[PDB]
Amino acid sequence: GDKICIGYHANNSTTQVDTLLEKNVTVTHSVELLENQKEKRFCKIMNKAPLDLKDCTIEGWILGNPKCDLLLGDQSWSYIVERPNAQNGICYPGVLNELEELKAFIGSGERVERFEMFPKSTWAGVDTSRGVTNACPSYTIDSSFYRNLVWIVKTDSATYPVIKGTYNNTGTQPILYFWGVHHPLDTTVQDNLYGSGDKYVRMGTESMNFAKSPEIAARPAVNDQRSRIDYYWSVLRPGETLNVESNGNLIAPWYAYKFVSKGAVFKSDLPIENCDATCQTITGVLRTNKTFQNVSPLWIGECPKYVKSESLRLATGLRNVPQIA
Amino acid sequence: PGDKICIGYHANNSTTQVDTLLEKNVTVTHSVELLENQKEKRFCKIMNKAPLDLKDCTIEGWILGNPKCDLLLGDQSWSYIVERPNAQNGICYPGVLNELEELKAFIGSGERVERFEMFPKSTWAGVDTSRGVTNACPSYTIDSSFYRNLVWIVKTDSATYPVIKGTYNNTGTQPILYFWGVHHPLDTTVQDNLYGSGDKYVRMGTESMNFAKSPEIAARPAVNDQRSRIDYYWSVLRPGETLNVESNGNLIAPWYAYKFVSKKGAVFKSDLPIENCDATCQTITGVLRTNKTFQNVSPLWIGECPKYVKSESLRLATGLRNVPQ
Amino acid sequence: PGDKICIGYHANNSTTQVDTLLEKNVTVTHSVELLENQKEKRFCKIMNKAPLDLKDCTIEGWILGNPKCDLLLGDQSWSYIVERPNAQNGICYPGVLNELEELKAFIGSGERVERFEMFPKSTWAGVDTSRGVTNACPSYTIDSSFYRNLVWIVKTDSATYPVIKGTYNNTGTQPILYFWGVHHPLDTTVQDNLYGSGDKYVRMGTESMNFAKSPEIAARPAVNDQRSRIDYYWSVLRPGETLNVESNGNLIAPWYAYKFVSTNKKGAVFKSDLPIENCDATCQTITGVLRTNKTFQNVSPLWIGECPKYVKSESLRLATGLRNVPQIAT
Amino acid sequence: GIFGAIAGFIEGGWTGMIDGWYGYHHENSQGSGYAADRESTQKAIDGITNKVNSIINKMNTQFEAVDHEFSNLERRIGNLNKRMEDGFLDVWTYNAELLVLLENERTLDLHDANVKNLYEKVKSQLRDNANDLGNGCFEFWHKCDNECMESVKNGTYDYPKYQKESKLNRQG
Amino acid sequence: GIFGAIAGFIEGGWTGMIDGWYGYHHENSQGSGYAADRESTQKAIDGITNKVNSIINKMNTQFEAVDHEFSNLERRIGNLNKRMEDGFLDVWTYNAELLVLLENERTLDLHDANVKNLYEKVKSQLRDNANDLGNGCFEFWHKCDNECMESVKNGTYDYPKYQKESKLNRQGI
Amino acid sequence: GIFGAIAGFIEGGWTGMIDGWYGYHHENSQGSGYAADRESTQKAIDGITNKVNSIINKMNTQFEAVDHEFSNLERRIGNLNKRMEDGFLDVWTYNAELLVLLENERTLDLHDANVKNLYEKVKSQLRDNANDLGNGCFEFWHKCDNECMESVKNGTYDYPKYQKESKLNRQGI
Ligand SMILES: CC(=O)N[C@@H]1[C@@H](O)[C@H](O[C@@H]2O[C@H](CO)[C@H](O)[C@H](O[C@]3(C(=O)O)C[C@H](O)[C@@H](NC(C)=O)[C@H]([C@H](O)[C@H](O)CO)O3)[C@H]2O)[C@@H](CO)O[C@H]1O
Ligand SMILES: *[C@@H]1O[C@H](CO)[C@@H](O)[C@H](O)[C@H]1NC(C)=O
Ligand SMILES: *[C@@H]1O[C@H](CO)[C@@H](O)[C@H](O)[C@H]1NC(C)=O
Ligand SMILES: *[C@@H]1O[C@H](CO)[C@@H](O)[C@H](O)[C@H]1NC(C)=O
Repeated sequence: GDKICIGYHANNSTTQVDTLLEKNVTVTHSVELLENQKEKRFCKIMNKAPLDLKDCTIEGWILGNPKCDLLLGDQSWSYIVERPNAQNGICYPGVLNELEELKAFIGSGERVERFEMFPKSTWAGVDTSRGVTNACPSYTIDSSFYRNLVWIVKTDSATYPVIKGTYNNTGTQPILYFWGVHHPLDTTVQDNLYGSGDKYVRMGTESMNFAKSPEIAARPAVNDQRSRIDYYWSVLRPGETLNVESNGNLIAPWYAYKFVSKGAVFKSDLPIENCDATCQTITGVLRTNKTFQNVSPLWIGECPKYVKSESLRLATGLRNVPQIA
Repeated sequence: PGDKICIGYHANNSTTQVDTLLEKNVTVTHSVELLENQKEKRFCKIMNKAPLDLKDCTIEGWILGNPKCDLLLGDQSWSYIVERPNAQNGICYPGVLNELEELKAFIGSGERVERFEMFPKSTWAGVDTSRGVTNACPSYTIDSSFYRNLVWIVKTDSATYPVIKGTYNNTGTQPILYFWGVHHPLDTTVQDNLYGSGDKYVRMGTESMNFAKSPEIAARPAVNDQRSRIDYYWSVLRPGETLNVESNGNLIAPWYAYKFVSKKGAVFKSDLPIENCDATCQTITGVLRTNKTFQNVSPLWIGECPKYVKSESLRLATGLRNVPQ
Repeated sequence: PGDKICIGYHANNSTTQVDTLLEKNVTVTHSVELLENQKEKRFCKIMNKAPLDLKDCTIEGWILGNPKCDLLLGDQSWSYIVERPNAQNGICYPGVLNELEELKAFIGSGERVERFEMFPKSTWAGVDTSRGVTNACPSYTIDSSFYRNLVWIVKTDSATYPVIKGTYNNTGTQPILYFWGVHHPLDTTVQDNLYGSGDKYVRMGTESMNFAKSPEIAARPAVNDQRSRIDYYWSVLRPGETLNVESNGNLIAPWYAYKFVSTNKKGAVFKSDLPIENCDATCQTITGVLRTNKTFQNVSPLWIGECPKYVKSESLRLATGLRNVPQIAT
Repeated sequence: GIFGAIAGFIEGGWTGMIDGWYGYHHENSQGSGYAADRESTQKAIDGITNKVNSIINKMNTQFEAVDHEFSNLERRIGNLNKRMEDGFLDVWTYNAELLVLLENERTLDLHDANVKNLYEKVKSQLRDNANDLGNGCFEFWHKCDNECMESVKNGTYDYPKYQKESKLNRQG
Repeated sequence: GIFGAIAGFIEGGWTGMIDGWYGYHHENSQGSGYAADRESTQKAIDGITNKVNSIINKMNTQFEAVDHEFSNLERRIGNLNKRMEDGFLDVWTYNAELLVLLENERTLDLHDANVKNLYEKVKSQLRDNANDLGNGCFEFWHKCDNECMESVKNGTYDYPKYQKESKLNRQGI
Repeated sequence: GIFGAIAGFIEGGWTGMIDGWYGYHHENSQGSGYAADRESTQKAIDGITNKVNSIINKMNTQFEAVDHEFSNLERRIGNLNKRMEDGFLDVWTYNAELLVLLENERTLDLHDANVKNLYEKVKSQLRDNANDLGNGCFEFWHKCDNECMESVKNGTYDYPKYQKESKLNRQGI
C-alpha cells in the first residue's frame, strides 16, 4: 500500500568526531575549533613594526655597546625580537645588577627617547675624554666605550676631586638611566686612573640611595680584562631628582631614555617581513578565526586560547549512516 | 463528547529567565539565583571584632611611632586593618624602610600587638639620648620631635661617642617585632658634630640573625628640608632569642617594640566608613550579607564569603519551561 | 496458563553505592573505584636507584662536611633525598649559610656528586692551615675539629697575615658546587689574635661572578659556646670557568668541592621520619609508596615518579552498572 | 522539547494546576479540574533540590586573592601573582557559567522526561478503553466517574471492568 | 542510538533527503520522495548553533604565559612560574578535550531524540489505519492522497475520515 | 528512573539473569528461564568502558606541588606558592568530583534507556498478538514454543503466522 516513513539525513562526509561512549564516529556536519597553522614570520601588530635588535642583545642595545650604533636614536616598538645568537652585549666584563628586572621593565615599554642626561661638563676637574677600552671596540675603532656612559678618569694633575651632578626630572615621563663602578685588578691601576686614598660612588634621589666603593682584585681574563665594572640601572620618576657624587671609580650616566609605558620580548630566528598581523606568537602569525590553538602559549595581540590538543572537533550533525551501494 | 483525562504540566505568572547551552532567555516557572551582586558600602566588625582604623596614618606611620600617629599608640587588636588612601603621616624623617613589603605582609596578619619598652634609654652608657629630635617629625604640640619607638642617639656635649651596647633575652611567649635605623648625614660636618670622628658602625645580632651597616655620607635631594637620610629596619625577635646591639655612632636605637600575636588576614586600602555594625563577610568595597554561592563584588575579603566570579548572573532552573495560556 | 515474555534487567547482591547529582547513596550492580587512599609508609628505590639517607645530619651538615657526618663523606648518587626532621648535626659553628633555600633547591634536582680536593692547603702561602679547628665542631673521635670541606685559615707566628691567592680552573664538563666563608670575631682582640691587624677582606671572582665581603666584628649571643659567627657561602663554578680566591684575612677557604651532575627527572627532598628499605617503586609520596592502578590519590600532593593526580576527595566511584534492585526474599 | 512532551505534543501548560509540576486535567459530567501527581512531583523536587546542593557544596571552596605589595625591583613576581590570581578567576568563572548553562539544558529535559512518563503510565492503563488524541489527552470510550478518574491517577484502573462498555461505543 | 531511532530501529539515513536533518519519505500512487521537516530541523539548528556559540564565548579567555628570565639564584621562583603556567595549561586542555567528548555525546542524543519524536508524532496519528513495517516506516490501510501525506506531516491527519476504508481493507486479507 | 523503565514501570531486577545487563524472561509450555539480550549488553559494555577510559585518559596530567624551603623574608612568595598549589588542588578536586556526580547520573539513564528500548522493540513486534500485563510482561494470545520465543528475542518474530490464532483466543475472553 502507500508508505510514509520517518528518518534522517546522510551525506558523503567521512569526517569523524569522538565521544565519551564512542570513538571515530562519522557525522554529517561538524566544526573544528582549533588552529594548528602558523605563518612562520614576525609581523606588525596594531600596524606598529617590531624592534629587531639584530646582532645585539638587550644589554648591548640599551647600555649602548659601540657595535650597536644602528639602534641608537629613539625607538617605537610593538614588541622586541632578540636573536638568540647575538654576540654584542656587555663588552667590558662585569655584572649588570637586577638584569632580569630590567629586561622585564624594558619589555613593558612601547617607546624610549634618548637624551643627554649628564653632559661631560657636569664633572669639573676630571677627564671625560680619555676613557675607552680595547674590550669595547666599535667596528671602526679598536678602543671605545658605551654611548650611554662615560668612563671618567683623572686629569694629568694627580688629584681626582669630588665631582658632583644633579638632574631634575621636570618631565612628564620616566627616565631609565645607567651607571657603574670600576673595580681595578691592581692597586697600580687604581692610582693611575684615580687619586690616592679611599674612593666612593654615591647617588641619591627622593626614593633611592646608592653607595659603593671599589673592590680591588684580579678576576679571570674576560675580553682580556681582569678588572670588572658593576653596572646599575634605575628609573627616575617624574618630579624626582638625582644627585651624583663621587671621588673616583664612577662610570657616569651620560645618556638616558625618556620611557613610555602588555608587551613581549621574543627570542627567535624568524624573519620580519612587510606584513600585518592581529595575533603574533613566538613561532608564528595566527591568521585564524578558531577558538583554540596548539601553536604557542607565548603571544601578543588578540589570539585563541592555547592548549596541547591536536584536535577539538565538535559535532553539529547526526551520525552519518548513508545507504551502501 | 466523551469524558477526558489529560496529562500536562505547571504554569505560572513568571517572567524570570535562564540560559541553556541550546537556548537563551528561556522563561522558567521556578529558578534560583546563585550569585550575589549587592553590598553594604562600609566596614563592619568581623567575628564581633572591630577593624583598626589607621586614619591619617599609614602603616609605616603607625608602627614606627610617628609623632602625629599618637592616637594609634599603645596596644592594638584587630580583625582587619583599614589604611586610608590619602593618609599623610608615614615616614617623617626621609629614608627607606628596608623590606617594606615583607613587613606589610607580616603585620598584615597579625591580630594583636602589645607595645612595650624593649631598650630603656638607661642602656647606651655615655651618650645623650634626649637631643635626638628633628623639625622633619613634628608632633601636633611641638615643632621638633621623633618616632616614639626609636631613640636618636647623639654624642655627649663633651665628646666622644663610645662603644655602646645593649641586649634583650626574650623570655616571653610571643615574637617581638622591633625597629632600628642607621643615620646617613649630608656632610662630614653633621657626621662629626653629631657622632665622633672615625669609622662608625652599627652591629646587631641574634641566634638566627646578623646585621652590619656603616654610614654612607652624601647629600640626597631635599625631602622635608632634609638632605640627610635614615635607613630603617625591622625584624622579629623569636621567643627564646637574645638580641645583641652594639654601635659606634649613627644608631637610631630601638626604644619600643611590639609583642606580636598571629588565620586569614586583610589590609584594606580604602576610604569607606567604619560603622557600628556587625558582619560575617567583609569585602574591600562593601559588606556581603548573603546565603548565595557566588558573588561578583570583590576577590579581596575577610570572613566566610561567597566565591568571586566575573559573572553578572548565575541562575539555575529548578522549575520547568513556562508556557502559560 | 498463558505464555509470557518479560523485558527486564540484571540485579545482584552488591551493596556498593555511588552518588549522582540527583540522588545520593544509589546501589548499583557494577562500579569502579577511581581514587586510591592506600599507601606504604616507607621509602623505596625508584629507578632502581636508592635514595640518600642523611640520617643524623642536615643538608647543610652534609655538604659543608661536618665532622660527625663522615658516614656520608665522599661520592654520592641518588634518586631523591630523605632528611630526618630532628637531625642534630648541621652548622656546628654558629652563622648563616647564605641563599640557603636556593642551595637546597639546587642540591635537589641533582642526581649525584663526586667529592674532590678543589684547593690544596699548600695553595695559601705564609699562613697557618693546621690551627683551624673548634670544639663547636667535634668529630665523634676528636673533641675539637672542623668541617671536612673548609679550611679555617689563621695566621703564623709572624704578626702579619700575608695576602694569599688561589686559582682553580674548571677544565671539563661538570658544574662544581663549592663553599667558602668569612669569619666574624666577637672581639678586635680575637681579630688581632687570629689575623693581622688592619683592614681585612675576602675577594673572589669568576668570568661571571663577583664576591667582596669584609669582617663585621661584634659580640653575638652564645651558640655552641661561641659568640663569634661565620658567614658561609655557596656557588656553582660552571664548565670552562675559573675561580680566583684572594684574602687579607678572615677567609674560611674552600678545601673540598663537589663535581655536580644535574638530573633529567624530577628532583626532590623529603623531610620525613619514615624508613628506607630494600624495595622498588614507581610512585613515592612524602608520606608513602603508592602501588596502584587508579587515576587519583588522596595521600599526598608531593611525590617523585609517576603518580595519580592528587585530590582531597575521600572517594570517586563511577557507576558502570545499573541501579541494583534485587528481589526481596524473606 | 527533547522528550517531545513539554512545548511539544502537549503544547502549553496549566496555570490552573497550582499544587504540582506534573498533572492531570479531566472533564466529566460532574465537571473539570487540575490535579498534580505527588509521587513524580515530589521525586522531581527531591532530585532538583539535591542537584542544587551538590552544586553549591562543590563550589564551597574559595580562592583567596591577597593584594600584597611589590617593589620596583619586583615587577616579575608582582605580575606572576596577577596572572595567577586572574588565572583562577578565569577558570572558576568558566566553571560556574558553563555548569549553569549545561545543567539548565539538562534540567529542562528532566521535566520533559517526567511529563512523558506520566503520559505513558496513563496510556498503558487505559489501552483501548480510551482514544489517544495528539495532545497527551485521552477521550474515554465510556463514562468515567470521579472514582474512575481518581483510579487512573492512583494507578489502580480497572480495565476489564469497563472493557465491554468500551467495545460497544468504540464500534457503535 | 540511545533513543534508539538513529542507527537503531531506523537502520539508516537518507542521502536523498537534502533539505533538512529530520524528515519524511513517502510513496503513494501519485509519486514518492523525501521531504524534510522544517520546524524540527530549524529548532535543532538554532539550538546546536547556540551550543557552539555558547562554548565559543565561554572559551574566549586566554592565559598569558610570559617571557621572563630568572637568575642563578631564582630557581625557585622560576620553577614556580613554570608549574603555574603548565597548571593552567593542563586545566584548560582538560576543560576542552573533556567538554568536546561530552557535548558530542549529548548532541548525537539530541538528534536521535528528534527523529524518535517525529516517529511518535505520526504513529499516534495513524493508529490502526496504518500498518507498522520495519525501519520507522508505515503502510496505510487506505489510500493516502498527497493532501493526506501533507496532513500527517503538518499534524492535521483525519483518522475518522479513513476509519471504515481501513477496517474493510485491514482484515479482508 | 528517568526513561521510567528501571525501578519504574519495570519494578525490579533479576538475580537470575547472570549473563547480561538487559534481558528477557520467558515462560513456556516447554519451560522457563532467563536469557540476556546479547547485542545490547555488549554495546553498553563497549560504551561504558570507553567512557571510563576517556575519563582516565583526560585525567592523565598531574599538577606538581614541590617542597621548597622559604625564609622569613620570603613570606609573600611563600604564600604565593601555597595559594597557587591549593588553587589547583581545589580546581582538580572539583573537576573529578563534579564529573563523577554528573557522569553517574547519566550512565544510569543510559542503562535505563536500553531497557526501555528493548521493551519497545518487543512491544512493536507483538502488537495485539500479545496481552500486556504489567512490569514489562506480555502474555501471548497464542502458543509460543522456544522457536517462537527466540524469534522475539532475535527481532525476527512473525505476526501474521499467529495473528489468526491470537484473534480467536482473544475473542473468547
Ligand atoms: C663572655 C664570655 O665569657 N664568653 C667568651 C668565651 O666564650 C670565649 O671562650 C671561647 O670559649 C670556647 C668554649 O668555652 C672555646 O674554648 C674557644 O676556644 C677556641 C675554640 O675551640 O673554639 C679554641 C680554638 O683553637 C680557636 N680556633 C682558632 C683557629 O682560632 C677558637 C677561635 O679562636 C674562636 O672561635 C674565635 O672566636 O676558639 C674560646 O674562644 C672567649 C674567647 O675570646 O671570650 C669570652 O668572652
Ligand atoms: C682554564 O683552562 C683553559 C684550558 O687550558 C685555559 O685556556 C684558560 O686560560 C684557563 N683559564 C684561566 C684564567 O686560567
Ligand atoms: C552513603 O550514605 C552514607 C550516609 O548514609 C554516607 O556517609 C556515604 O557518603 C554515602 N555514599 C556511599 C559511597 O556509600
Ligand atoms: C637566655 O635566657 C634563658 C632563660 O633565662 C637562659 O636559659 C639562657 O641561658 C639565656 N641565654 C643568654 C645568651 O643569655
